[PDB]
Amino acid sequence: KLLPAFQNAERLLLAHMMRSRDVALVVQERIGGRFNIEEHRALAAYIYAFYEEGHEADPGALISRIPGELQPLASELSLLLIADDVSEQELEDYIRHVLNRPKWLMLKVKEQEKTEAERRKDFLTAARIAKEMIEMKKMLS
Amino acid sequence: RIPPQSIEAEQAVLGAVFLDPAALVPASEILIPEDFYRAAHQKIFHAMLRVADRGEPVDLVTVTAELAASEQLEEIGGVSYLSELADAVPTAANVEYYARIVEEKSVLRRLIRTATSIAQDGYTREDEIDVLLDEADRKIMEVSQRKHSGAFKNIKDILVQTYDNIEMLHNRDGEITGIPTGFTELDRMTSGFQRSDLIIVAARPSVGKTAFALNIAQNVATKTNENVAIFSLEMSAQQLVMRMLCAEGNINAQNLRTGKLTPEDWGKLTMAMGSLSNAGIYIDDTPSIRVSDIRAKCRRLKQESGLGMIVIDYLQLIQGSGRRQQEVSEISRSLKALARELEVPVIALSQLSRSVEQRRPMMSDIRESGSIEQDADIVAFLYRDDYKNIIEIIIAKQRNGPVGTVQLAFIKEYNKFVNL
Amino acid sequence: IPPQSIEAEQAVLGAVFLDPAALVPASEILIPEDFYRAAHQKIFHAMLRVADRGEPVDLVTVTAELAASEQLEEIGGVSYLSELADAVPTAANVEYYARIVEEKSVLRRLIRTATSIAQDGYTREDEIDVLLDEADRKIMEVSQRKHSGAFKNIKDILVQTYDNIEITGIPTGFTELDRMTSGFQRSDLIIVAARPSVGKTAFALNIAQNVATKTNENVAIFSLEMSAQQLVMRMLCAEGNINAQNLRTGKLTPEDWGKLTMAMGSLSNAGIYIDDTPSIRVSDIRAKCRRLKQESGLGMIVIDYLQLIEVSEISRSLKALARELEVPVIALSQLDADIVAFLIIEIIIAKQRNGPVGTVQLAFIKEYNKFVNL
Amino acid sequence: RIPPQSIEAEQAVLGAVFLDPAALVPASEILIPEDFYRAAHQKIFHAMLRVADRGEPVDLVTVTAELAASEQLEEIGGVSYLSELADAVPTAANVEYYARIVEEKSVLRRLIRTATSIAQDGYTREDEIDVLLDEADRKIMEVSQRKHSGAFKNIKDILVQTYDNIEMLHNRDGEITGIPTGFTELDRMTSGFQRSDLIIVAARPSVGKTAFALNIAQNVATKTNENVAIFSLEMSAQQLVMRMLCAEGNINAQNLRTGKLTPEDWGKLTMAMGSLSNAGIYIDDTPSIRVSDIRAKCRRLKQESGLGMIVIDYLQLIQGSGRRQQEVSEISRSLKALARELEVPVIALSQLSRSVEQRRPMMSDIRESGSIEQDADIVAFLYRDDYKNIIEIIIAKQRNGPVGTVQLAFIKEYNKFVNL
Amino acid sequence: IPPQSIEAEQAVLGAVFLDPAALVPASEILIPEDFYRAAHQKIFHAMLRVADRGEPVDLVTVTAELAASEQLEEIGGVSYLSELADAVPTAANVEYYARIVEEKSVLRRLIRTATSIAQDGYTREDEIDVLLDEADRKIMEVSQRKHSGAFKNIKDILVQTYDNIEITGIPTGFTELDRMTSGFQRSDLIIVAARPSVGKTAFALNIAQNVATKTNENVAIFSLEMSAQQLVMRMLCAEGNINAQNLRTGKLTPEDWGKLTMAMGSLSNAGIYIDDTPSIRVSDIRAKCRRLKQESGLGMIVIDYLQLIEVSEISRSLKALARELEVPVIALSQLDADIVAFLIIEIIIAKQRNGPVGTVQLAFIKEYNKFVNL
Repeated sequence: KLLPAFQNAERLLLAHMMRSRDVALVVQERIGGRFNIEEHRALAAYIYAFYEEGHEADPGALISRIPGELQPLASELSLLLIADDVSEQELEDYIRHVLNRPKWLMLKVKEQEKTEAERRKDFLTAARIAKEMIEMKKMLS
Repeated sequence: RIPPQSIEAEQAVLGAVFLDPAALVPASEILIPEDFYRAAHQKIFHAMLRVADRGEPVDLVTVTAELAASEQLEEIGGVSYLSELADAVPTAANVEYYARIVEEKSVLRRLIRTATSIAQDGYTREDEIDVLLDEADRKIMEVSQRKHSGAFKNIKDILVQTYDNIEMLHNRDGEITGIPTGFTELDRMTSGFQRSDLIIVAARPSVGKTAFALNIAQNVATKTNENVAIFSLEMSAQQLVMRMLCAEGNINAQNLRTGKLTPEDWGKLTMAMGSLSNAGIYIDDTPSIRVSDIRAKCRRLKQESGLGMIVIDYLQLIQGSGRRQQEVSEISRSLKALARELEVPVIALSQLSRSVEQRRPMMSDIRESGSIEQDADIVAFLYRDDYKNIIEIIIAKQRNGPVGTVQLAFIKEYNKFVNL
Repeated sequence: IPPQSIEAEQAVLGAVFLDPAALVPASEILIPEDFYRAAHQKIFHAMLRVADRGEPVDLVTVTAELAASEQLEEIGGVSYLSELADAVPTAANVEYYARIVEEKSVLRRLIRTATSIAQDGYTREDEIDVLLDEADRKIMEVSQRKHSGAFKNIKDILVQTYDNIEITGIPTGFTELDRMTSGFQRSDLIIVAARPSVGKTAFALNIAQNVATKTNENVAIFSLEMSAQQLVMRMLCAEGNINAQNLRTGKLTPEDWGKLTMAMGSLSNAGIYIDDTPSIRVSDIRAKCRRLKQESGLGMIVIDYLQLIEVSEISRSLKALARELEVPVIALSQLDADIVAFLIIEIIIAKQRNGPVGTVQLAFIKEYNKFVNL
Repeated sequence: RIPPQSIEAEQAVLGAVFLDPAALVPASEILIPEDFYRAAHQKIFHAMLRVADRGEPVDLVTVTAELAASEQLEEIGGVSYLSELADAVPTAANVEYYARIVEEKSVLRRLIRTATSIAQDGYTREDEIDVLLDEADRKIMEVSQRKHSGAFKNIKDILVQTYDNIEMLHNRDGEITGIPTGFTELDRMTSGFQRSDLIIVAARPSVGKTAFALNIAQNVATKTNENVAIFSLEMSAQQLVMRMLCAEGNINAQNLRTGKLTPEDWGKLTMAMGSLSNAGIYIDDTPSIRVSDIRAKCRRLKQESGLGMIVIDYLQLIQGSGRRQQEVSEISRSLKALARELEVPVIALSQLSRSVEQRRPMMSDIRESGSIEQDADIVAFLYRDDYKNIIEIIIAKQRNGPVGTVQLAFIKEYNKFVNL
Repeated sequence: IPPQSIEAEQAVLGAVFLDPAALVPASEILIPEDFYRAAHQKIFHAMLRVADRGEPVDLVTVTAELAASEQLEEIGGVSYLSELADAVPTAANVEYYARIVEEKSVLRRLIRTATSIAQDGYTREDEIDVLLDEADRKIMEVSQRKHSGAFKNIKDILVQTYDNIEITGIPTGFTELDRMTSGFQRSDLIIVAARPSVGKTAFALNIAQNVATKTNENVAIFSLEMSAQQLVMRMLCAEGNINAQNLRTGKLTPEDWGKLTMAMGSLSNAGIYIDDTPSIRVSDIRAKCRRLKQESGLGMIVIDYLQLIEVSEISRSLKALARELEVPVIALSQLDADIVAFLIIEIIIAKQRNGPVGTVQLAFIKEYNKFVNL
């Protein structure tokens, strides 16, 4: 099965920052992380530290100070199909998928509010909730 | 089975209405509730239409209310279901296309239904026959007259557009907002050729489309501080410089072709070269380039020296993405994308079919070579009245500005177009 | 069970054996393919193959014919032929039985056509417009026809021939042309053929104008080459004698301005419905024309031209549209029909169902694209 | 196996002889006893021939006697068997056709026999070869020269027929037993066109077959009290009335075609109409009718008003029973049946092949379009000597009466045929 | 495992669903056949078929398109289309991913071509020379190309256009022809076309002589019509102005003898390498020419003529030979090319890559088969 965009966006971003400290610094200010997936936040931390010590673009030396449990992931990403020169729009696109992922998750709170209304036959409430959710969805895509 | 249907398209139509209430107008024009194959969708479309006829806003709430009052909410899947429809539409603006797909599949179901009905009657009533054949004629025709056609544009409305055109042609003042052409009368109408515009200059062979494009490219580069990129696919770089040297310094072309050069015709040549050397003219005389090559070269140029115009010596010579009807459309579409990317006017010469002679060129003459008509925001035809060394430049299409005929004079001896 | 009449079939073949003359009336009404059973099909064919030689048709000559082409056994042998010959008490009613066989045959064809169309509805999805057109055509092609049974008495033709020399329809705006037609009659399909630059489009537009601005009749024009914009430009250019070159190249003199405001006030009162959609189908013409009549009125229908809409189908379908809307339809052509008219220019007419066949003559001003009287 | 045979046809041949003793003459001409595949049939045919050679009557009794004396009765199935043969013949008059079938199947058996024999000799004698090829040539030819051919008609016998024709052409007096044509010289020969006759008038285009038929139809309807039914498949009813109005009142045709009409040429027209209105002329201008339609319409007419002639403007336009070589034969055959049914002369115009020019029309010119030759009891050709406004009417066939050329004059201006 | 990039493919289709504009750059770089997976092939085709109508490309219009042509299920259904649309985080790098797909496609084609040639080596044995030629051709046809990325500045063309009016190569022996070429430049493919008796062969020989006896350059002539014997006979006949009829018909006058001993002493110093083998292949030309340069020197290559060696391949292969040996190649023709020259006789030139396009004029003596200046 194919991975969701936000996840691909995190992986690709990681794949790039592992080979470019120029990109690693941009992601540090723009994204915490703030990465959505734990393992990705974990790698992020280890990638950030790599420059905040001195070390430059070298995926060889990185996969050796990483706590072994993450190694398999860093290994996988360092082989992912990437042209090592990210475009201006690409970062905006990737970062945007990561930054408003939590926002898509906010929807599911209202999705339950809606279905519960629906269960107790409070339909106009349920519709109103759905009407709000469409606005929130437009706000993101 | 299974009956022609498009649940996906049905879902996108109803979804569209929930995202933009304006989507219901185009949808109701093309469809009635019974066109929907799925009962829930019929009930839903019907609820929308009812709400709309009351002059009440059509959205998730009022459709929910409507269906609850007609006891149809649960039956169509509830509010939750109206939500899903809203998530099933790739783009609300594409609602007509989704609608047409639904309609198409409805028409097919009616074809199948009436055809079957005729077949059945053939076995049963047997009986009459003459009536049978007539009603079989009748019933089949009825299937076609169902699709949303029309409407006729009324003459009053066109007269308005016609008069408003005549307004623009005289209201013509006077600033050149785009790239000046050097032909003041063409600049009045265009203003002149503008950034991001795809300009198509079509003309039958011997009319002088190549000379026209070169004159423009020459005027831009020598007069303004802008760079022009010329792609000559039928003519070499030197063969083309020969023609703009003549045009520049007023040197008889045939005279150069035969070595003959009067002492001062030679001094005429050195001034042409001197003035032409300062111009930003970049020529690629690659025999049959693909659009990607054109695009890549222009790309590098704009960020290396800056770019102002792109001229391509006839489009039917550009080879496609592979190794012609559909192929030309993609090239057309690609040239427009080229214009938008580099924020530059792209002048693509086009050849006309042998229809002009079968009648003054019009849109249908490139329509058999389309769909360049759609992509071009400006389509120009060159027509010579005497095939008076005067030539007509018919601007058949212009997205922002008037439509009419600008007139210039052609001088064979120098291969030039001059004002009037 | 496919419509059939084995009994009718059996009587026909039997009648032929009983009296060889019966083959003539049967051969008039039937072809071998009309018989539902192959055996009968084979037999009737053998029967015809002998008559064509032309030898007498009887049990021996037919048996010998079937045997020679290795199909005596398949049709049941001499037993069956004799059964058919011995069953028949008369051959006086051959055509009664022949006509029954023919009917069942037609019904089978009806069924086969309709089933095919039904099946195509699932398989080609993909080709909706092509499907609807060929289904129209396919059904039409099931039924012939026939020609009821009415001889025309000479008395009746004479009146129509006399009155056919010395304006009951829609006025064209050309008196000399109104003489030959008087004028454009309802349900007529009018074909106007021509060569490059004469010009067909100018002629079509002129009639569309002269009908719409002088009569309260609505014309529906379908132009497939030039846009509605270009079409109206030519019309007011001719309407008010305005030089086209001046409308096109902005600059208008004040003779032109006053001459223009005149032409479009005059043209606003019509009466003109245009459709400039590139490749249109005949049925799309019908939909728009039916919805127009039922909402506004009409009519006259002008089409420019017909080889942009195999021409036989289009032509026939145009005649049906004319007869359906009880309105004249003029279709141009480049070089079944009610009136045929080819093109100081000469209008030659080659065909007219009721009117006089002759030649008219009109003038043409190049600068206004207008045709005028002499 | 099985060897080509037709027991059915063999049975019908012998049967025929038992029903009509005259049937033996045609049978013996075409067959010898050995052509019969079945031994009993050989023995029987041989008995018949023997009886016949004695000048004794050949019937069931003498054949029975003959076979009893040669001890062959039981062997061939007895008297009972001779009975069965008598019941096995559909029609004694068709004996030649049955005979030919038997002969055909005999010839095939000889082909098979000699071919096999050659093949066998190929494996055996091997040996000589040159002799083998020659006798193989020889033996194969011998199979063909076996069928009953001939005979040549002798010149003496034709001279008699020729002279007897010349007798009829001068012995021509004088009563008109059929429908008068109005062309007294054509009436001498025909007398004139008679009830039940199928009359075919063939002519190349531009010769005037249509004008000829109309003149006849016009003369019959205006002069005699009879009704004429005209089927015009290439020409409309008004276009055809135009031509008979001109012919009637002497009005220049081209004059009418151009509106021009001298004051008294108009008075000429009113008298034509007056006289032509009283005539019983019924026209059907249906583009391509089938024969059944023609037949049905004529049928109703004769019993509704009475009918005297049927004229069909060219036969090659009549469409067949389906939706051309075999098809035309059936139409021909059907038109003759039409003539017999309504007891009326049927005049069917025919077009000639482009053979006349490859040489005065003859039978072979419609023979490539046959078999109209057989069905027609009268075939007429129209030939103009100068392609003197005189035209020839060659009567090539007439079942009851002479064969020759009748001559008439054609007037282009009025599209008429006049006497001489 | 055939070279492929499912991931690249998936990003391309995904990008199109995310932003319909992405189809334009992809359609520029790719055709459906480039996708390794049929599903993707089918999808990309559907995508293009909708754009051509020209309707918006999105999940619904594409789904409807695949379903209409009965292939929605085969490509994985709406699930797969949605998977592709949901996976894509950006469409900014479509052409990056497009170019990866294109490369893998090229490599597959390379592999397919080479395997085929390898397989043909066993199966056709039988046809060695035909095999080697078509293998050359087949490999050449794998690679396009491209056109690096160099616009020519006008300044640079101007110098070449000026200097292109007012002898840097190999001298032809005709001053007026050396003006238009100055003279025969290295790596140029020169085509000289003509009609019966002018004559092409005489012209070819003359240049071959005038180069070889006046310059220390070696010419390689390939004559496919006349033998080396006949070719040398014509050369010394023109070289020393000797009447051909006298050489042929034995009897020579003493003007001819002295005139002959002069012509062949003069011709012995060249400089001339002939090959008169009837039907020669372009590669056989290369083998002999490469072995000649590497052992002696050269050059100029004269071929008489090219339709005795589908002409497109030969022509292209001749250009490669010229560019390989850094030597001018003149190929005659009977009525890609560097110089095209048609034929008191007039030499019309239609094409020249760097030189002036014009017309030269030379005389021709019938009795010596020689061309001379004016």
